Amino acid sequence: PEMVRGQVFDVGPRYTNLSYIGEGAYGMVCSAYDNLNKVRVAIKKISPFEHQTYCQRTLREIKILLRFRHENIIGINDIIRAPTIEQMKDVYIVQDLMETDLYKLLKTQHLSNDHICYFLYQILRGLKYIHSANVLHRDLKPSNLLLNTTCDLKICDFGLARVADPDHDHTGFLTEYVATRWYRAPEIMLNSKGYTKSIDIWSVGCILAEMLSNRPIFPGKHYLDQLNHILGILGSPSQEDLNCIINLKARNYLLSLPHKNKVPWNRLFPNADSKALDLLDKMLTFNPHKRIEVEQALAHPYLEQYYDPSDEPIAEAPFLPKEKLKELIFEETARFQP
Ligand SMILES: NNc1nc2c(N)ncnc2n1[C@@H]1O[C@H](CO)[C@@H](O)[C@H]1O
Repeated sequence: PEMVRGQVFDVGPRYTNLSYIGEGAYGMVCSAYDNLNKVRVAIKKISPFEHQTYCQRTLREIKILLRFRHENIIGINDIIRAPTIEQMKDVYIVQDLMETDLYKLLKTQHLSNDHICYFLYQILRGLKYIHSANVLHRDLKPSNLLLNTTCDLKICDFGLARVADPDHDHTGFLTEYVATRWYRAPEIMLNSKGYTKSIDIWSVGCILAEMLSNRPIFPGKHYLDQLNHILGILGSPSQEDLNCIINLKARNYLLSLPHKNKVPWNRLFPNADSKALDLLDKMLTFNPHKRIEVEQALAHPYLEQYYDPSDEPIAEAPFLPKEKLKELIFEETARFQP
């Protein structure tokens, strides 16, 4: 078997000429030559079977991506694993080879307003499909957005995704949460489990702000610090918005803070398109009930050059210990045998 960086990466004989790309949430990622389709591909090696939560994320990623079919969501082209459960220790997911991700791109490249507009259009177009399937991505951030050489954008990594459940979204103040801190909506720290679609719109708002300046807008250093970054820009929530927070611990925390004025978007982003900042304001709305939804965002004037609801498709239908989960992962990957 071909090896890379001292560890096994046996994808052959179909995939050859391996090249290491990097280390991701699951393990090692390489590019390789697909001898059948005569193209290079990306392959990620996943080794989850020791742990409930690892097997959880792997099953979510595989199940969702195999059911979704959308130009702005990465597909699964192939899955490589041993022929038997007994012999299966690793799973390799084969996907289209992209040129970069938005995290790497924003480290070194200034985006033109035309690129910002096109990227945001594609994020929202993909998210319209995700949300139409009743699925929440719950971890949108630049490193989960891949781009090819012609700047086609694909949403990746559904390992933290969930089916939306707005009737069970309420929780207490400072409830623990898993998704990435800088892209977390304020209500996560206050009273929300992140089971409603507005959680994803907040993340997209954060991504838009980061495309405008090449810096995260809310770079909190720890859990409650994240909220104090958000409030330092949005300012103090209104009485109406506080009245929507019935939980006393969360409400009284906000009431305990000195008054903070809103920082105007055009002061933070003096080079930005004014229509972009209008949409940014609507995505980064404190009250999740007032926050713009994905289909309204697509119809915003900023996106007028691209908006076409007939070309923004929706999903055909809405969407346990490790031993049962290994069995599920084995079952979910059977179609690629062999
Ligand atoms: N799962 N990640 C990933 N998928 C890729 C793909 N389909 N095409 C190109 N690069 C891909 N990466 C890169 O691998 C590294 C570790 O995550 C990072 O640098 C990513 O950008």
